[PDB]
Amino acid sequence: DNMLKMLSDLNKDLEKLLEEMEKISVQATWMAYDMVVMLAESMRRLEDAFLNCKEEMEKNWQELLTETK
Amino acid sequence: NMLKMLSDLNKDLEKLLEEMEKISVQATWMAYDMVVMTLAESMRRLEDAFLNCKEEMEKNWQELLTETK
Repeated sequence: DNMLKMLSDLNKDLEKLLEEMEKISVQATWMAYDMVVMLAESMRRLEDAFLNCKEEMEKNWQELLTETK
Repeated sequence: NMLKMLSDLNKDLEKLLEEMEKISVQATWMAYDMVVMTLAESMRRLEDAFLNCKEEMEKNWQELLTETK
């Protein structure tokens, strides 16, 4: 049916979200690891940026929960 | 005292990775639970909520790239 078509679309969109988060994960990890091996201030800026991004994502997620409730 | 700074960066990176892990697992089950249990509309709402969330995260990520120079 048009079933395989609908699945296809939910799949691609879920995948795009998962891939976006995958990219952030890998990039954020190397920003941190590169810093500690390659200072006080840059560590502070990066770690505040991590917390800011995490808080924004948590708000994005509450927004999604609302759109789909 | 380098151990303390690392500890703080590790914790904050961890909090970001853990947030994305939670979103990943929850978004995956929202998708899979729908295709097994107004299907058309609910699928549309969810997949567009995924695209919206992915786009917001990409903007959050550009914000971080800017803050960290």
